[PDB]
Amino acid sequence: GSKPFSVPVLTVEEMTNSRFPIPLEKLFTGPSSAFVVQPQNGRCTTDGVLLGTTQLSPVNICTFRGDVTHITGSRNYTMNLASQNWNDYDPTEEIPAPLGTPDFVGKIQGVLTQTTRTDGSTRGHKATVYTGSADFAPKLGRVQFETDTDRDFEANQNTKFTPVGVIQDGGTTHRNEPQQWVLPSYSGRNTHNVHLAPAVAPTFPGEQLLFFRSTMPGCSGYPNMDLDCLLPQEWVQYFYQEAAPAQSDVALLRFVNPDTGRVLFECKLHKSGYVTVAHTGQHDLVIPPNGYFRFDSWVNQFYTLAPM
Amino acid sequence: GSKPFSVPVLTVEEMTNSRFPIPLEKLFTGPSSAFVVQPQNGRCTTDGVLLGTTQLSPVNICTFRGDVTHITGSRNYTMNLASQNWNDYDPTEEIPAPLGTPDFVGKIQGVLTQTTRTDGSTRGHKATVYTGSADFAPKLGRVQFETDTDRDFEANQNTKFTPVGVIQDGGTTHRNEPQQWVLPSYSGRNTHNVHLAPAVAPTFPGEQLLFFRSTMPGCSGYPNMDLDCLLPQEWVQYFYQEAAPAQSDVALLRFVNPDTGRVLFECKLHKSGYVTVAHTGQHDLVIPPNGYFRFDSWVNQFYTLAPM
Ligand SMILES: C[C@@H]1O[C@@H](O[C@H]2[C@H](O[C@H]3[C@H](O)[C@@H](O)[C@@H](O)O[C@@H]3CO)O[C@H](CO)[C@H](O)[C@@H]2O)[C@@H](O)[C@H](O)[C@@H]1O
Ligand SMILES: C[C@@H]1O[C@@H](O[C@H]2[C@H](O[C@H]3[C@H](O)[C@@H](O)[C@@H](O)O[C@@H]3CO)O[C@H](CO)[C@H](O)[C@@H]2O)[C@@H](O)[C@H](O)[C@@H]1O
Repeated sequence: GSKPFSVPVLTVEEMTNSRFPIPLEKLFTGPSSAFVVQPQNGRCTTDGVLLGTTQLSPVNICTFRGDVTHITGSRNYTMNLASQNWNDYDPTEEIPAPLGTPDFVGKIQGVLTQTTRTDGSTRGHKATVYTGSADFAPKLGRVQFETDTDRDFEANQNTKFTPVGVIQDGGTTHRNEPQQWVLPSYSGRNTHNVHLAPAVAPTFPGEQLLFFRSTMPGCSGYPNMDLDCLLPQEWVQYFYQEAAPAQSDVALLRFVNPDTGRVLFECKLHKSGYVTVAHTGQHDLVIPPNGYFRFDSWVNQFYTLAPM
Repeated sequence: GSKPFSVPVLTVEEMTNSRFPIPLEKLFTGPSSAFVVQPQNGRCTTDGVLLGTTQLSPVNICTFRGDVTHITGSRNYTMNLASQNWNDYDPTEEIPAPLGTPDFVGKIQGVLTQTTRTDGSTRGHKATVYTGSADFAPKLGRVQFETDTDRDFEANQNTKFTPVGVIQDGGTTHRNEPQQWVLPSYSGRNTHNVHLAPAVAPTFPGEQLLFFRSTMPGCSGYPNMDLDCLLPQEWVQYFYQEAAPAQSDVALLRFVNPDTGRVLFECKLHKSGYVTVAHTGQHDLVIPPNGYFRFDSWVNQFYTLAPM
């Protein structure tokens, strides 16, 4: 009679994407046989074990901290990464990359901020990191930023990157980037990623993944702003805190409409931390804004869900 | 025998400021008789009732969404606010301002992003909101942004402000701004704020508030980057979810050091949602990074704490 598992009573709009620091907006299901679904943020087992590059607070996702070195003759800077608490970076943890590192290939725009310790002077500049760059190597402790300055960043001073959104440019077709299911090479071009959370896929006939979807802000061009995570950040936080043991491989959840008292759909929360539904095709779910998920029963992986 | 109250097992560095979307860094106590401590974000009772402008996800704090109108002849734009889910803004809720509105006077810099619905084209520009401006009126649905453009924002299209940090300029003395304990006038200059969470203060002799402190990124000048919240965002989230009834006015917490098994200090978590310690003077707490808070007992308001 183990500690009862549960999911939080939070509506979709009350929750947060686990792959970029923005609120959730909607639920989406579609086929995924054409890509490999292996995000590294928003990965957590139902009994509370964090996976991949997943950490607990949503505001740290896609942030970087460290020291910057100017690439003379350009407006580009190399960041030598620190830990999130500004201590030295320890690359020996058995993780793919620092926790919270971006887990998709794209051009992420935001702001580099810096403080000079001696006098508390500060400065902030637009900056973009291309996580598909050959020199994107956060696991090695190095990432490059393109900025709007060649002079107003000091070396050897604490510097932070705050993400804002994504861009599309450099001749790509509209909405051809970011590529949210393409993992970076965390140690640089032509290196192999390590310690990854596994890829996920529906295995039961008639099932698709259920995605928790947000729209990333766009900062220039015609980017693909869709961003799907496998678990809301709040579910990561909740499972980590509760650490309730899984009694089977699959937790059956019902999505409840409090305005009618009726179930809108049911789904499988797999103990390794992803959700499936019985549907074939691309579908934007139409949900009551006060709807929420409710854990009802531990079932087997071969339970047949009610179609939705 | 009511549902047991508890606080989450999270270290300070695992948690998030509830007044700006940045991680917590440290604990600080100091005297507060010289100012009025009345923040509106990070306000929640121990039995889960949100107060002030407090909402649940840390990434929405100090964000704005809506439509923008260019002030011809300037680089300034008026934002007509929407709800966070992009629905019409409803000013009739009995709250001081939209949930997540900044609750301090200062110059907050970040980025305005916009998407044109017809073709998915996007744009992003540096922007600053002065929450002490006479025309800062989020409760009325209007705030002004200074930007780096007079042409590249369209009217009548969804626009978001993502906060990054704070600036100091315009002739202020170093670290004289932001003023984290000065509430904005949420309906504009010379209007009275409504529906506020109350001011808080130590009342017991020898006690001070305990603050959960972060350093806001600085983007220009010599800003005062200290930002103290009364509750970590995760405690707001946890109390909201657990809604455990308070059995007295004060929850006695012990801060435990897992590396020694010993208590470092104890404190009072008042049921209305703030913490006090027995200390006189300004003190940066030196804590084990894996330390955490643990609820031990409901006590009375006149319990004498062990000095720290
Ligand atoms: C889509 C626009 O993005 C920003 O301008 C960028 C600019 O976009 C141009 C497109 O490349 C092009 O197809 C054409 O139709 O006009 C667009 C500008 O109106 O592309 C350049 C690089 O070529 C830069 O990346 C610009 O930032 C934005 O500022 C515009 O308002 C549009 O949203
Ligand atoms: C402190 C600097 O902030 C940014 O530059 C700002 C500039 O700061 C100047 C101070 O005002 C002044 O006391 C003097 O000592 O030099 C500073 C520049 O080195 O002030 C202007 C307005 O007067 C703008 O706000 C600038 O952004 C930053 O870019 C600098 O690197 C310094 O951190």
